[PDB]
Amino acid sequence: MQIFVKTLTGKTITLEVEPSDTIENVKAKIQDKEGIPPDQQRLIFAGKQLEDGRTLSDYNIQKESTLHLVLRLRG
Amino acid sequence: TIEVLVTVDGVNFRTVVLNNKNTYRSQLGCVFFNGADISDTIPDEKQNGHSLYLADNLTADETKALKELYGPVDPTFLHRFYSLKAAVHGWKMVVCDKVRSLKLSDNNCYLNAVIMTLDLLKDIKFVIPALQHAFMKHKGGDSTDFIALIMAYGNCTFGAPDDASRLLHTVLAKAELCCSARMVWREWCNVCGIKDVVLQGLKACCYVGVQTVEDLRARMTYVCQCGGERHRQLVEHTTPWLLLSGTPNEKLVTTSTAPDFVAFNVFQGIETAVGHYVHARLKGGLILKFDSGTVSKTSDWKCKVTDVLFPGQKYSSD
Ligand SMILES: [Zn+2]
Repeated sequence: MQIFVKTLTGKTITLEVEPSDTIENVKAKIQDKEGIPPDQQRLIFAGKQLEDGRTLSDYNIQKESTLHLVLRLRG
Repeated sequence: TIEVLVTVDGVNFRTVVLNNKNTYRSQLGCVFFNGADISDTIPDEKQNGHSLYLADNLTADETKALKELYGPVDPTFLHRFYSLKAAVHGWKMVVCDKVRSLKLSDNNCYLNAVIMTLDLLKDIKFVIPALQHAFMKHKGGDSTDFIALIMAYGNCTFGAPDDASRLLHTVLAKAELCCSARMVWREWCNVCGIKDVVLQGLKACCYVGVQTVEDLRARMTYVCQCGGERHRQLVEHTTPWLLLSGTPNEKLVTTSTAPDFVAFNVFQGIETAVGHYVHARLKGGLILKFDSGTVSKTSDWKCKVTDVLFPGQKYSSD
């Protein structure tokens, strides 16, 4: 299926993913496109932070859904 | 030859005999005696009467008890937790201006933001026993276990700086409400139709992406499954408290007519390098800046806010 990832630049990229794909798996694809390491990625979906262990179907993320990429801070 | 005990929960033990020809790692595995990694030494005498703490190569019954106690965890969760628990023993919780806080050490200012924010969340508990155990323990004056646990779950490394919001929401994802709260979203698409979505529990109290209640109630716009424009708007919301979180945003916080929120966290420095976290609350008519062991009580602040906590909610879309 198709999902959207609002990047840090402000642009929107498009990923082809499966419901069984883990959040980490998505972050890996984002890495190859944006050049951002999975460690420093925070994916947000409708106000919920996506924990690494889960999958897209777990968070009820279907086609045309929009994930938000937030940079991991260092305090 | 010696004979020692082995546990992973501090309740169920098993008697194990190890030879003095091979180390713990090759005979038994990763173990912690008296809070120290002895998994590369040779069996001695003061441990030939007391107990150890296994981390890897568990039994079917220990793995069973692990899931009951720690929930589903990383294969390295046990090792990291033992290591962290020993490392954070030196940390201390002070009492800065009738509020407790984590004293600055080994880049733990982000952890101060998390804990001090957690302490302001009413009616919450944890599904995982060990977590809830360490939580109630924390409420009473010893917070060593709790700190080490949330660091273990958030994959925090000792001494390394980290994200406070990220850790806070990872923690809350393993928590639940000891009361009730509802959140009603009205989604609609000109083609597909109107659909109401209800959120109930702790999930109704947290939202990442906005920092003002007004923006939470504003009509949001995204893409429907058909490809067309889809909309969403909060039309009903009742919570004991509302936690809004977003990217560091520079707001002009002034106590002159103090805004709706009770507390907020602040990221100082530049977000591409290593910065600093400061927890802030609203007591009286002045701001209270809690800097991991300090209490600046000035009444004005131009800062980059991150997490913003609001009181109970009660809203209807007329
Ligand atoms: Zn539609």
